[PDB]
Amino acid sequence: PGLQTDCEALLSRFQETDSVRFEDFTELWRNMKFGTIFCGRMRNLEKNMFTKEALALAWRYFLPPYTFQIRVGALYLLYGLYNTQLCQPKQKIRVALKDWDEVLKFQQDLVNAQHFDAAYIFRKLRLDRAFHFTAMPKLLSYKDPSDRVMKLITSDVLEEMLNVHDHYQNMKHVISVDKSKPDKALSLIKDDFFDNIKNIVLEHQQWHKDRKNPS
Amino acid sequence: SGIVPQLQNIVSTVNLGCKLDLKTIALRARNAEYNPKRFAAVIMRIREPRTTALIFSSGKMVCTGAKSEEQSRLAARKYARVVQKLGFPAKFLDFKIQNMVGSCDVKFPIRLEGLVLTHQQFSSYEPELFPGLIYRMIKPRIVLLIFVSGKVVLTGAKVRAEIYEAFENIYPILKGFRK
Amino acid sequence: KAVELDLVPGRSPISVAAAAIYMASQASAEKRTQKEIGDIAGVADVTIRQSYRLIYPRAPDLFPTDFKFDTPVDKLPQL
Amino acid sequence: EDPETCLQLNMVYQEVIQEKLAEANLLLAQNREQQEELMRDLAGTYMGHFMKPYFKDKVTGVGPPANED
Amino acid sequence: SRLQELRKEEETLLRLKAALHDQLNRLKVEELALQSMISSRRGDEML
Repeated sequence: PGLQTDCEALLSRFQETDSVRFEDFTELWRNMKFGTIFCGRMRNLEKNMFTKEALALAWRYFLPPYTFQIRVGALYLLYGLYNTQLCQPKQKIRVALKDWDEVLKFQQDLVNAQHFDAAYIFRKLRLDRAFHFTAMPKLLSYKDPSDRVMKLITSDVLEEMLNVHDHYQNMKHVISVDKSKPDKALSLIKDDFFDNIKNIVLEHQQWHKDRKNPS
Repeated sequence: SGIVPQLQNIVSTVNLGCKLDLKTIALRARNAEYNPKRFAAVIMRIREPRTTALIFSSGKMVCTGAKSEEQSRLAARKYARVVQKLGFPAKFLDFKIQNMVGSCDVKFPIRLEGLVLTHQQFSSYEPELFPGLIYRMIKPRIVLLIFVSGKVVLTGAKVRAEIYEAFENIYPILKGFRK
Repeated sequence: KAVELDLVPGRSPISVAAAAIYMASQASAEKRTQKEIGDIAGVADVTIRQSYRLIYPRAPDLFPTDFKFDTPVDKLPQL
Repeated sequence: EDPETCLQLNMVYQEVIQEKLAEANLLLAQNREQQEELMRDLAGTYMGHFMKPYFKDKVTGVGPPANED
Repeated sequence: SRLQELRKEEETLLRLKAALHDQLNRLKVEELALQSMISSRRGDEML
Protein backbone atom coordinates (compact mmCIF):
# COMPACT_ATOMS: atom_id res chain seq x y z
CA PRO A 1 0.00 0.00 0.00
CA GLY A 2 2.66 2.50 -1.05
CA LEU A 3 5.53 0.97 0.91
CA GLN A 4 7.27 0.30 -2.40
CA THR A 5 7.33 4.06 -2.97
CA ASP A 6 9.14 4.90 0.27
CA CYS A 7 11.51 1.98 -0.17
CA GLU A 8 12.42 3.16 -3.67
CA ALA A 9 12.75 6.69 -2.30
CA LEU A 10 15.29 5.55 0.28
CA LEU A 11 17.16 3.50 -2.33
CA SER A 12 17.31 6.50 -4.67
CA ARG A 13 18.38 8.93 -1.94
CA PHE A 14 21.17 6.53 -1.05
CA GLN A 15 22.38 5.79 -4.58
CA GLU A 16 22.42 9.52 -5.31
CA THR A 17 24.98 10.08 -2.56
CA ASP A 18 27.05 7.31 -4.20
CA SER A 19 28.00 6.03 -0.75
CA VAL A 20 28.69 2.61 0.73
CA ARG A 21 29.01 4.11 4.20
CA PHE A 22 26.30 2.79 6.47
CA GLU A 23 26.52 6.15 8.24
CA ASP A 24 24.89 7.87 5.28
CA PHE A 25 22.21 5.18 5.43
CA THR A 26 21.72 5.78 9.14
CA GLU A 27 21.30 9.49 8.47
CA LEU A 28 18.82 8.84 5.66
CA TRP A 29 16.97 6.54 8.07
CA ARG A 30 16.83 9.17 10.80
CA ASN A 31 15.74 11.85 8.32
CA MET A 32 13.06 9.83 6.56
CA LYS A 33 12.19 8.54 10.06
CA PHE A 34 11.77 4.90 9.10
CA GLY A 35 11.64 4.25 12.85
CA THR A 36 7.94 4.89 12.31
CA ILE A 37 7.35 2.89 9.10
CA PHE A 38 6.17 -0.01 11.24
CA CYS A 39 4.85 2.15 14.08
CA GLY A 40 1.07 2.41 14.11
CA ARG A 41 -1.97 0.61 15.42
CA MET A 42 -1.93 -2.90 13.98
CA ARG A 43 -3.08 -5.93 15.96
CA ASN A 44 -0.77 -8.70 14.85
CA LEU A 45 -1.83 -9.95 11.44
CA GLU A 46 -1.57 -6.81 9.34
CA LYS A 47 1.68 -6.19 11.20
CA ASN A 48 3.54 -9.37 10.30
CA MET A 49 1.92 -9.49 6.86
CA PHE A 50 3.23 -6.02 6.03
CA THR A 51 6.60 -6.94 7.52
CA LYS A 52 6.80 -10.02 5.30
CA GLU A 53 5.93 -7.92 2.27
CA ALA A 54 8.49 -5.23 3.12
CA LEU A 55 11.25 -7.78 3.62
CA ALA A 56 10.39 -9.49 0.34
CA LEU A 57 10.47 -6.09 -1.36
CA ALA A 58 13.86 -5.14 0.04
CA TRP A 59 15.21 -8.55 -0.93
CA ARG A 60 13.99 -8.45 -4.52
CA TYR A 61 15.57 -5.00 -4.69
CA PHE A 62 18.85 -6.51 -3.46
CA LEU A 63 19.12 -8.90 -6.41
CA PRO A 64 20.53 -8.27 -9.87
CA PRO A 65 20.33 -6.64 -12.34
CA TYR A 66 20.03 -3.71 -9.93
CA THR A 67 23.07 -1.45 -9.55
CA PHE A 68 25.79 -2.12 -7.00
CA GLN A 69 24.88 1.08 -5.16
CA ILE A 70 21.22 0.05 -5.25
CA ARG A 71 22.17 -3.45 -4.12
CA VAL A 72 24.14 -2.22 -1.11
CA GLY A 73 21.29 0.17 -0.33
CA ALA A 74 18.77 -2.66 -0.39
CA LEU A 75 21.08 -4.70 1.83
CA TYR A 76 21.24 -1.89 4.37
CA LEU A 77 17.46 -1.62 3.98
CA LEU A 78 16.95 -5.29 4.77
CA TYR A 79 19.22 -4.84 7.77
CA GLY A 80 17.31 -1.85 9.10
CA LEU A 81 13.89 -3.39 8.48
CA TYR A 82 14.55 -6.83 9.97
CA ASN A 83 16.31 -5.19 12.91
CA THR A 84 13.26 -2.95 13.37
CA GLN A 85 10.04 -4.90 13.89
CA LEU A 86 7.30 -5.09 16.55
CA CYS A 87 6.25 -8.77 16.18
CA GLN A 88 8.05 -11.06 18.71
CA PRO A 89 8.94 -13.67 15.97
CA LYS A 90 11.19 -11.35 13.87
CA GLN A 91 10.03 -12.35 10.36
CA LYS A 92 12.86 -13.89 8.37
CA ILE A 93 14.07 -13.01 4.90
CA ARG A 94 13.01 -15.48 2.20
CA VAL A 95 16.22 -16.51 0.43
CA ALA A 96 16.21 -18.83 -2.57
CA LEU A 97 18.74 -21.43 -3.64
CA LYS A 98 19.40 -19.78 -6.99
CA ASP A 99 19.85 -16.31 -5.49
CA TRP A 100 22.06 -17.56 -2.66
CA ASP A 101 24.65 -18.79 -5.18
CA GLU A 102 25.07 -15.20 -6.41
CA VAL A 103 24.77 -13.51 -3.02
CA LEU A 104 27.76 -15.65 -2.09
CA LYS A 105 30.07 -14.10 -4.68
CA PHE A 106 28.48 -10.71 -4.05
CA GLN A 107 29.49 -10.91 -0.38
CA GLN A 108 32.90 -12.16 -1.51
CA ASP A 109 33.33 -9.13 -3.78
CA LEU A 110 32.15 -6.79 -1.02
CA VAL A 111 34.94 -8.20 1.13
CA ASN A 112 37.35 -7.93 -1.81
CA ALA A 113 36.23 -4.44 -2.84
CA GLN A 114 37.07 -3.10 0.64
CA HIS A 115 33.37 -2.45 1.25
CA PHE A 116 33.57 -3.77 4.78
CA ASP A 117 30.49 -1.87 5.92
CA ALA A 118 28.10 -3.87 3.73
CA ALA A 119 30.18 -7.01 4.23
CA TYR A 120 29.78 -6.73 8.00
CA ILE A 121 26.09 -5.96 7.62
CA PHE A 122 25.64 -9.17 5.64
CA ARG A 123 27.72 -11.22 8.07
CA LYS A 124 25.58 -9.84 10.89
CA LEU A 125 22.33 -10.65 9.09
CA ARG A 126 23.62 -14.19 8.68
CA LEU A 127 24.81 -14.35 12.28
CA ASP A 128 21.43 -13.45 13.78
CA ARG A 129 19.90 -16.05 11.40
CA ALA A 130 17.46 -13.76 9.61
CA PHE A 131 17.19 -16.13 6.64
CA HIS A 132 14.51 -18.66 5.81
CA PHE A 133 16.23 -20.66 3.07
CA THR A 134 13.37 -21.62 0.78
CA ALA A 135 13.27 -23.59 -2.43
CA MET A 136 11.25 -21.44 -4.77
CA PRO A 137 11.11 -17.70 -3.82
CA LYS A 138 8.35 -16.46 -1.48
CA LEU A 139 5.73 -19.16 -1.95
CA LEU A 140 3.96 -21.22 -4.63
CA SER A 141 0.32 -22.27 -5.43
CA TYR A 142 -2.15 -22.62 -8.45
CA LYS A 143 13.96 -0.64 -12.53
CA ASP A 144 17.61 0.40 -12.67
CA PRO A 145 18.91 -1.72 -15.57
CA SER A 146 22.32 -3.25 -16.22
CA ASP A 147 23.18 -2.42 -19.87
CA ARG A 148 24.79 -5.27 -21.90
CA VAL A 149 26.38 -2.57 -24.17
CA MET A 150 28.80 -1.49 -21.38
CA LYS A 151 29.50 -5.16 -20.70
CA LEU A 152 30.44 -5.45 -24.38
CA ILE A 153 32.15 -2.08 -24.92
CA THR A 154 33.99 -0.48 -22.01
CA SER A 155 36.46 2.37 -21.79
CA ASP A 156 39.04 -0.34 -21.14
CA VAL A 157 37.80 -2.33 -24.15
CA LEU A 158 38.06 0.62 -26.55
CA GLU A 159 41.38 1.60 -24.99
CA GLU A 160 42.84 -1.86 -25.63
CA MET A 161 41.42 -1.79 -29.16
CA LEU A 162 43.09 1.54 -29.90
CA ASN A 163 46.39 0.42 -28.35
CA VAL A 164 46.52 -2.71 -30.50
CA HIS A 165 45.38 -0.69 -33.53
CA ASP A 166 48.20 1.84 -33.25
CA HIS A 167 50.57 -1.04 -32.52
CA TYR A 168 49.51 -2.85 -35.70
CA GLN A 169 49.84 0.41 -37.65
CA ASN A 170 53.39 1.04 -36.44
CA MET A 171 54.20 -2.64 -36.99
CA LYS A 172 52.91 -2.90 -40.56
CA HIS A 173 54.93 0.26 -41.14
CA VAL A 174 58.08 -1.72 -40.31
CA ILE A 175 57.50 -5.34 -41.38
CA SER A 176 57.44 -4.49 -45.10
CA VAL A 177 60.53 -3.44 -47.04
CA ASP A 178 59.57 0.23 -46.75
CA LYS A 179 57.36 2.49 -44.62
CA SER A 180 55.43 4.31 -47.34
CA LYS A 181 54.03 1.66 -49.72
CA PRO A 182 51.30 -0.55 -48.26
CA ASP A 183 50.22 -3.24 -50.70
CA LYS A 184 46.65 -2.99 -51.98
CA ALA A 185 45.91 -6.38 -50.40
CA LEU A 186 47.36 -5.05 -47.12
CA SER A 187 45.35 -1.87 -46.54
CA LEU A 188 41.90 -3.29 -45.82
CA ILE A 189 41.89 -2.73 -42.04
CA LYS A 190 39.68 0.16 -40.95
CA ASP A 191 41.42 2.91 -39.01
CA ASP A 192 38.00 4.29 -38.04
CA PHE A 193 36.64 0.99 -36.68
CA PHE A 194 37.31 2.31 -33.18
CA ASP A 195 35.50 5.50 -34.18
CA ASN A 196 32.62 3.44 -35.60
CA ILE A 197 32.19 1.59 -32.30
CA LYS A 198 32.23 4.91 -30.45
CA ASN A 199 29.56 6.22 -32.82
CA ILE A 200 27.37 3.16 -32.29
CA VAL A 201 27.64 3.33 -28.50
CA LEU A 202 27.01 7.08 -28.41
CA GLU A 203 24.01 6.88 -30.72
CA HIS A 204 22.56 4.14 -28.53
CA GLN A 205 23.16 6.26 -25.43
CA GLN A 206 21.56 9.34 -26.98
CA TRP A 207 18.64 7.18 -28.07
CA HIS A 208 18.23 6.17 -24.44
CA LYS A 209 18.57 9.83 -23.42
CA ASP A 210 15.82 11.00 -25.77
CA ARG A 211 13.83 8.01 -24.53
CA LYS A 212 13.96 9.40 -20.99
CA ASN A 213 13.79 12.94 -22.39
CA PRO A 214 10.11 13.91 -22.74
CA SER A 215 8.57 16.08 -25.44
CA SER B 1 14.46 -28.80 -58.98
CA GLY B 2 14.70 -31.39 -56.23
CA ILE B 3 11.26 -31.54 -54.59
CA VAL B 4 8.80 -34.14 -55.89
CA PRO B 5 5.10 -33.52 -55.15
CA GLN B 6 3.27 -36.00 -52.94
CA LEU B 7 -0.13 -36.94 -54.35
CA GLN B 8 -3.01 -36.49 -51.91
CA ASN B 9 -6.27 -37.28 -53.70
CA ILE B 10 -7.38 -38.84 -56.97
CA VAL B 11 -10.89 -38.61 -58.38
CA SER B 12 -11.51 -41.27 -61.00
CA THR B 13 -14.69 -42.56 -62.60
CA VAL B 14 -15.97 -45.85 -63.97
CA ASN B 15 -19.07 -47.07 -65.78
CA LEU B 16 -20.89 -50.10 -64.41
CA GLY B 17 -23.13 -50.31 -67.47
CA CYS B 18 -26.32 -51.17 -65.62
CA LYS B 19 -28.93 -49.09 -63.86
CA LEU B 20 -29.19 -49.57 -60.11
CA ASP B 21 -31.58 -48.99 -57.24
CA LEU B 22 -30.00 -46.81 -54.59
CA LYS B 23 -32.44 -48.05 -51.96
CA THR B 24 -31.40 -51.66 -52.52
CA ILE B 25 -27.66 -50.95 -52.53
CA ALA B 26 -27.92 -48.65 -49.53
CA LEU B 27 -29.93 -51.09 -47.42
CA ARG B 28 -27.75 -54.05 -48.40
CA ALA B 29 -24.26 -52.55 -48.53
CA ARG B 30 -21.93 -52.50 -45.51
CA ASN B 31 -20.54 -48.93 -45.30
CA ALA B 32 -23.08 -47.22 -47.56
CA GLU B 33 -24.84 -43.92 -46.90
CA TYR B 34 -27.77 -42.59 -48.91
CA ASN B 35 -29.87 -39.54 -48.06
CA PRO B 36 -31.58 -38.53 -51.33
CA LYS B 37 -33.13 -35.48 -49.66
CA ARG B 38 -29.61 -34.05 -49.64
CA PHE B 39 -27.82 -35.77 -52.52
CA ALA B 40 -28.89 -38.38 -55.06
CA ALA B 41 -26.09 -40.92 -54.70
CA VAL B 42 -24.76 -43.73 -52.51
CA ILE B 43 -21.59 -42.94 -50.57
CA MET B 44 -19.65 -46.14 -49.89
CA ARG B 45 -16.38 -45.87 -47.99
CA ILE B 46 -13.75 -48.56 -47.65
CA ARG B 47 -10.70 -48.66 -45.36
CA GLU B 48 -7.75 -50.40 -47.02
CA PRO B 49 -7.49 -48.10 -50.06
CA ARG B 50 -9.22 -45.60 -47.76
CA THR B 51 -11.55 -44.41 -50.49
CA THR B 52 -14.97 -42.89 -50.95
CA ALA B 53 -17.06 -44.08 -53.89
CA LEU B 54 -20.16 -42.24 -55.00
CA ILE B 55 -22.46 -44.55 -56.94
CA PHE B 56 -25.28 -43.20 -59.09
CA SER B 57 -28.52 -44.67 -60.37
CA SER B 58 -27.26 -44.40 -63.94
CA GLY B 59 -24.48 -46.87 -63.23
CA LYS B 60 -21.65 -44.37 -63.08
CA MET B 61 -19.32 -44.48 -60.10
CA VAL B 62 -16.68 -42.01 -58.95
CA CYS B 63 -13.92 -43.16 -56.60
CA THR B 64 -12.16 -40.40 -54.68
CA GLY B 65 -9.61 -40.29 -51.90
CA ALA B 66 -7.10 -42.85 -53.13
CA LYS B 67 -3.53 -41.62 -53.35
CA SER B 68 -2.40 -43.63 -56.39
CA GLU B 69 -3.57 -44.43 -59.89
CA GLU B 70 -3.26 -48.17 -59.28
CA GLN B 71 -4.74 -47.80 -55.80
CA SER B 72 -7.68 -45.88 -57.26
CA ARG B 73 -8.24 -48.58 -59.87
CA LEU B 74 -8.16 -51.25 -57.17
CA ALA B 75 -10.67 -49.39 -55.02
CA ALA B 76 -12.91 -49.00 -58.06
CA ARG B 77 -12.71 -52.73 -58.73
CA LYS B 78 -13.53 -53.38 -55.08
CA TYR B 79 -16.68 -51.27 -55.28
CA ALA B 80 -17.51 -52.96 -58.58
CA ARG B 81 -17.32 -56.41 -57.01
CA VAL B 82 -19.37 -55.09 -54.09
CA VAL B 83 -22.19 -53.92 -56.36
CA GLN B 84 -21.92 -57.13 -58.39
CA LYS B 85 -22.44 -59.11 -55.19
CA LEU B 86 -25.57 -57.21 -54.27
CA GLY B 87 -27.33 -58.71 -57.28
CA PHE B 88 -26.54 -56.45 -60.22
CA PRO B 89 -24.73 -56.99 -63.54
CA ALA B 90 -21.79 -54.74 -62.73
CA LYS B 91 -19.20 -54.14 -65.42
CA PHE B 92 -15.94 -52.24 -65.68
CA LEU B 93 -16.20 -49.65 -68.45
CA ASP B 94 -13.86 -46.74 -69.24
CA PHE B 95 -12.24 -46.42 -65.85
CA LYS B 96 -10.84 -42.94 -66.33
CA ILE B 97 -9.07 -40.54 -64.00
CA GLN B 98 -10.67 -37.13 -63.70
CA ASN B 99 -8.45 -35.29 -61.21
CA MET B 100 -5.25 -35.68 -59.22
CA VAL B 101 -4.42 -33.30 -56.39
CA GLY B 102 -0.76 -33.07 -55.51
CA SER B 103 0.86 -31.18 -52.66
CA CYS B 104 4.41 -30.28 -51.78
CA ASP B 105 6.45 -27.78 -49.80
CA VAL B 106 9.38 -25.70 -51.00
CA LYS B 107 10.69 -24.92 -47.48
CA PHE B 108 10.81 -21.11 -47.65
CA PRO B 109 8.24 -18.36 -47.06
CA ILE B 110 7.26 -16.56 -50.26
CA ARG B 111 6.32 -12.95 -50.95
CA LEU B 112 2.96 -13.08 -52.68
CA GLU B 113 2.67 -9.41 -53.70
CA GLY B 114 5.82 -9.73 -55.78
CA LEU B 115 4.40 -12.80 -57.52
CA VAL B 116 0.96 -11.34 -58.23
CA LEU B 117 2.55 -8.16 -59.60
CA THR B 118 4.90 -10.25 -61.72
CA HIS B 119 2.23 -12.54 -63.19
CA GLN B 120 -0.95 -10.48 -62.90
CA GLN B 121 -2.25 -12.26 -66.02
CA PHE B 122 -2.25 -15.59 -64.15
CA SER B 123 -2.40 -15.23 -60.38
CA SER B 124 -5.66 -14.32 -58.66
CA TYR B 125 -4.58 -13.39 -55.14
CA GLU B 126 -7.22 -11.92 -52.84
CA PRO B 127 -6.37 -12.42 -49.15
CA GLU B 128 -9.90 -11.52 -48.00
CA LEU B 129 -11.37 -14.48 -49.88
CA PHE B 130 -8.71 -17.15 -49.72
CA PRO B 131 -5.31 -16.47 -48.11
CA GLY B 132 -3.44 -18.26 -50.87
CA LEU B 133 -2.46 -17.14 -54.33
CA ILE B 134 -4.00 -19.08 -57.22
CA TYR B 135 -1.66 -19.44 -60.19
CA ARG B 136 -3.48 -20.91 -63.18
CA MET B 137 -0.74 -22.53 -65.23
CA ILE B 138 -1.56 -22.61 -68.92
CA LYS B 139 0.87 -24.96 -70.68
CA PRO B 140 -0.36 -27.76 -68.45
CA ARG B 141 -3.85 -26.80 -67.27
CA ILE B 142 -3.14 -27.07 -63.55
CA VAL B 143 -4.20 -24.69 -60.78
CA LEU B 144 -1.56 -24.09 -58.11
CA LEU B 145 -2.45 -22.81 -54.65
CA ILE B 146 0.63 -21.07 -53.25
CA PHE B 147 0.75 -19.97 -49.63
CA VAL B 148 2.99 -17.73 -47.54
CA SER B 149 4.48 -20.76 -45.81
CA GLY B 150 5.63 -22.25 -49.11
CA LYS B 151 2.97 -24.96 -49.37
CA VAL B 152 2.05 -25.53 -53.01
CA VAL B 153 -1.15 -27.45 -53.73
CA LEU B 154 -1.42 -28.39 -57.40
CA THR B 155 -4.78 -29.56 -58.68
CA GLY B 156 -6.85 -30.20 -61.77
CA ALA B 157 -4.39 -32.67 -63.30
CA LYS B 158 -5.21 -35.76 -65.34
CA VAL B 159 -1.91 -37.65 -64.98
CA ARG B 160 1.06 -37.60 -62.62
CA ALA B 161 3.42 -36.38 -65.34
CA GLU B 162 1.27 -33.26 -65.60
CA ILE B 163 1.69 -32.39 -61.91
CA TYR B 164 5.41 -33.04 -62.17
CA GLU B 165 5.80 -30.82 -65.24
CA ALA B 166 3.68 -28.09 -63.67
CA PHE B 167 5.60 -28.05 -60.41
CA GLU B 168 8.96 -28.01 -62.18
CA ASN B 169 7.73 -25.06 -64.23
CA ILE B 170 6.50 -23.23 -61.15
CA TYR B 171 9.56 -23.94 -59.00
CA PRO B 172 12.06 -21.28 -60.21
CA ILE B 173 9.31 -18.67 -60.34
CA LEU B 174 8.83 -19.21 -56.62
CA LYS B 175 12.57 -19.46 -55.98
CA GLY B 176 12.65 -15.90 -57.28
CA PHE B 177 10.34 -14.71 -54.49
CA ARG B 178 11.80 -16.41 -51.43
CA LYS B 179 11.16 -14.03 -48.55
CA LYS C 1 6.09 -0.81 -41.41
CA ALA C 2 4.66 -4.07 -40.06
CA VAL C 3 4.04 -5.36 -43.58
CA GLU C 4 7.52 -4.26 -44.68
CA LEU C 5 9.04 -5.98 -41.63
CA ASP C 6 6.92 -9.07 -42.46
CA LEU C 7 5.57 -9.29 -38.91
CA VAL C 8 2.14 -10.33 -40.25
CA PRO C 9 2.79 -12.75 -43.14
CA GLY C 10 -0.34 -14.03 -44.85
CA ARG C 11 -2.63 -11.79 -42.81
CA SER C 12 -5.43 -9.98 -44.60
CA PRO C 13 -4.59 -6.28 -45.11
CA ILE C 14 -7.83 -5.34 -43.35
CA SER C 15 -6.84 -7.42 -40.32
CA VAL C 16 -3.42 -5.75 -40.23
CA ALA C 17 -4.96 -2.28 -40.56
CA ALA C 18 -7.47 -2.95 -37.78
CA ALA C 19 -4.68 -4.15 -35.49
CA ALA C 20 -2.56 -1.12 -36.40
CA ILE C 21 -5.49 1.21 -35.69
CA TYR C 22 -5.98 -0.52 -32.34
CA MET C 23 -2.28 -0.15 -31.55
CA ALA C 24 -2.25 3.52 -32.56
CA SER C 25 -5.57 4.13 -30.79
CA GLN C 26 -4.32 2.60 -27.54
CA ALA C 27 -1.15 4.75 -27.71
CA SER C 28 -3.12 8.02 -27.91
CA ALA C 29 -5.79 9.79 -25.88
CA GLU C 30 -8.57 8.55 -28.17
CA LYS C 31 -8.72 4.87 -27.22
CA ARG C 32 -10.98 2.47 -29.11
CA THR C 33 -11.89 -1.06 -28.09
CA GLN C 34 -11.37 -4.05 -30.37
CA LYS C 35 -15.13 -4.37 -30.81
CA GLU C 36 -15.35 -0.74 -31.92
CA ILE C 37 -12.55 -1.12 -34.46
CA GLY C 38 -13.87 -4.47 -35.68
CA ASP C 39 -17.36 -3.08 -36.29
CA ILE C 40 -16.06 -0.35 -38.60
CA ALA C 41 -13.28 -2.52 -40.04
CA GLY C 42 -15.54 -5.55 -40.47
CA VAL C 43 -13.03 -7.74 -38.61
CA ALA C 44 -13.85 -9.98 -35.66
CA ASP C 45 -12.18 -8.84 -32.45
CA VAL C 46 -10.41 -12.21 -32.31
CA THR C 47 -8.73 -11.48 -35.65
CA ILE C 48 -7.66 -8.04 -34.41
CA ARG C 49 -6.26 -9.68 -31.28
CA GLN C 50 -4.23 -12.18 -33.32
CA SER C 51 -2.83 -9.58 -35.72
CA TYR C 52 -2.16 -7.16 -32.86
CA ARG C 53 -0.34 -9.87 -30.89
CA LEU C 54 2.03 -10.37 -33.84
CA ILE C 55 2.99 -6.68 -34.08
CA TYR C 56 2.92 -5.92 -30.34
CA PRO C 57 6.47 -7.24 -29.66
CA ARG C 58 8.02 -4.68 -32.04
CA ALA C 59 5.67 -1.84 -31.12
CA PRO C 60 8.37 0.85 -30.58
CA ASP C 61 9.91 0.14 -33.99
CA LEU C 62 6.58 0.44 -35.84
CA PHE C 63 5.42 3.72 -34.29
CA PRO C 64 6.48 6.98 -35.96
CA THR C 65 9.50 8.64 -34.39
CA ASP C 66 7.67 11.94 -33.78
CA PHE C 67 4.64 10.41 -32.04
CA LYS C 68 3.42 11.78 -28.70
CA PHE C 69 2.56 8.72 -26.61
CA ASP C 70 -0.31 9.48 -24.24
CA THR C 71 0.19 5.89 -23.05
CA PRO C 72 3.86 4.83 -23.17
CA VAL C 73 4.70 2.11 -25.67
CA ASP C 74 5.92 -0.04 -22.77
CA LYS C 75 2.50 0.12 -21.08
CA LEU C 76 0.55 -0.75 -24.29
CA PRO C 77 -2.50 -2.99 -23.47
CA GLN C 78 -1.79 -6.64 -22.50
CA LEU C 79 -3.28 -9.22 -24.94
CA GLU D 1 62.55 -10.12 -39.75
CA ASP D 2 60.55 -13.31 -40.36
CA PRO D 3 56.78 -13.93 -40.65
CA GLU D 4 56.99 -16.55 -37.88
CA THR D 5 56.52 -13.69 -35.41
CA CYS D 6 53.52 -12.69 -37.53
CA LEU D 7 52.22 -16.25 -37.30
CA GLN D 8 52.46 -16.42 -33.51
CA LEU D 9 51.11 -12.89 -32.96
CA ASN D 10 48.12 -13.62 -35.19
CA MET D 11 47.57 -16.91 -33.33
CA VAL D 12 47.40 -15.08 -30.00
CA TYR D 13 45.17 -12.35 -31.45
CA GLN D 14 42.81 -15.00 -32.83
CA GLU D 15 42.85 -16.73 -29.45
CA VAL D 16 41.84 -13.60 -27.55
CA ILE D 17 39.19 -12.62 -30.10
CA GLN D 18 37.83 -16.19 -30.05
CA GLU D 19 37.58 -16.01 -26.26
CA LYS D 20 35.63 -12.80 -26.81
CA LEU D 21 33.26 -14.68 -29.12
CA ALA D 22 33.00 -17.45 -26.55
CA GLU D 23 31.80 -14.99 -23.92
CA ALA D 24 29.55 -13.16 -26.40
CA ASN D 25 27.95 -16.37 -27.70
CA LEU D 26 27.32 -17.52 -24.14
CA LEU D 27 25.56 -14.19 -23.60
CA LEU D 28 23.58 -14.77 -26.80
CA ALA D 29 22.58 -18.26 -25.63
CA GLN D 30 21.48 -16.87 -22.26
CA ASN D 31 19.45 -14.13 -23.95
CA ARG D 32 17.76 -16.61 -26.29
CA GLU D 33 17.02 -18.89 -23.33
CA GLN D 34 15.40 -15.90 -21.61
CA GLN D 35 13.37 -15.24 -24.76
CA GLU D 36 12.26 -18.88 -24.87
CA GLU D 37 11.27 -18.64 -21.20
CA LEU D 38 9.21 -15.53 -21.98
CA MET D 39 7.52 -17.23 -24.95
CA ARG D 40 6.58 -20.24 -22.83
CA ASP D 41 5.26 -17.77 -20.27
CA LEU D 42 3.01 -16.43 -23.03
CA ALA D 43 2.08 -20.06 -23.79
CA GLY D 44 1.75 -21.07 -20.14
CA THR D 45 -4.74 -25.45 -15.73
CA TYR D 46 -6.52 -23.56 -12.95
CA MET D 47 -6.89 -25.90 -9.90
CA GLY D 48 -10.49 -26.02 -11.02
CA HIS D 49 -9.55 -28.74 -13.50
CA PHE D 50 -8.44 -30.81 -10.51
CA MET D 51 -11.60 -31.07 -8.43
CA LYS D 52 -13.48 -34.26 -7.51
CA PRO D 53 -12.90 -35.99 -10.86
CA TYR D 54 -9.19 -35.26 -10.58
CA PHE D 55 -8.49 -37.63 -13.49
CA LYS D 56 -10.49 -36.16 -16.35
CA ASP D 57 -10.13 -37.58 -19.86
CA LYS D 58 -8.93 -35.71 -22.93
CA VAL D 59 -11.23 -37.38 -25.47
CA THR D 60 -14.16 -36.95 -23.05
CA GLY D 61 -14.86 -34.98 -19.88
CA VAL D 62 -15.81 -37.86 -17.61
CA GLY D 63 -13.40 -39.10 -14.98
CA PRO D 64 -12.38 -42.59 -13.94
CA PRO D 65 -14.93 -45.26 -13.02
CA ALA D 66 -16.10 -45.53 -9.44
CA ASN D 67 -13.86 -47.27 -6.93
CA GLU D 68 -14.62 -50.54 -5.17
CA ASP D 69 -14.11 -48.63 -1.94
CA SER E 1 9.90 -3.10 -20.82
CA ARG E 2 12.28 -5.90 -19.87
CA LEU E 3 11.40 -7.60 -23.16
CA GLN E 4 12.46 -4.55 -25.18
CA GLU E 5 15.62 -4.08 -23.13
CA LEU E 6 16.54 -7.73 -23.70
CA ARG E 7 15.77 -7.60 -27.43
CA LYS E 8 17.82 -4.43 -27.93
CA GLU E 9 20.71 -6.06 -26.07
CA GLU E 10 20.21 -9.05 -28.38
CA GLU E 11 20.51 -6.83 -31.46
CA THR E 12 23.53 -5.08 -29.94
CA LEU E 13 25.36 -8.35 -29.38
CA LEU E 14 24.31 -9.66 -32.81
CA ARG E 15 25.86 -6.59 -34.44
CA LEU E 16 29.02 -6.98 -32.37
CA LYS E 17 29.20 -10.66 -33.35
CA ALA E 18 28.69 -9.80 -37.03
CA ALA E 19 31.50 -7.25 -36.96
CA LEU E 20 33.85 -9.58 -35.10
CA HIS E 21 32.98 -12.46 -37.44
CA ASP E 22 33.94 -10.28 -40.38
CA GLN E 23 37.13 -9.61 -38.41
CA LEU E 24 37.82 -13.33 -38.00
CA ASN E 25 37.05 -14.11 -41.65
CA ARG E 26 39.49 -11.45 -42.83
CA LEU E 27 41.99 -12.57 -40.17
CA LYS E 28 41.86 -16.14 -41.48
CA VAL E 29 42.27 -14.84 -45.03
CA GLU E 30 45.40 -13.08 -43.78
CA GLU E 31 46.49 -16.32 -42.10
CA LEU E 32 46.19 -18.27 -45.36
CA ALA E 33 48.13 -15.50 -47.11
CA LEU E 34 50.84 -15.80 -44.45
CA GLN E 35 51.01 -19.57 -44.90
CA SER E 36 51.39 -19.24 -48.67
CA MET E 37 54.02 -16.50 -48.40
CA ILE E 38 56.06 -18.38 -45.79
CA SER E 39 55.95 -21.52 -47.92
CA SER E 40 57.19 -19.54 -50.93
CA ARG E 41 59.92 -17.78 -48.94
CA ARG E 42 61.18 -20.90 -47.15
CA GLY E 43 61.31 -22.56 -50.57
CA ASP E 44 64.10 -20.12 -51.51
CA GLU E 45 66.69 -21.61 -49.11
CA MET E 46 65.89 -25.29 -49.76
CA LEU E 47 67.83 -25.07 -53.04
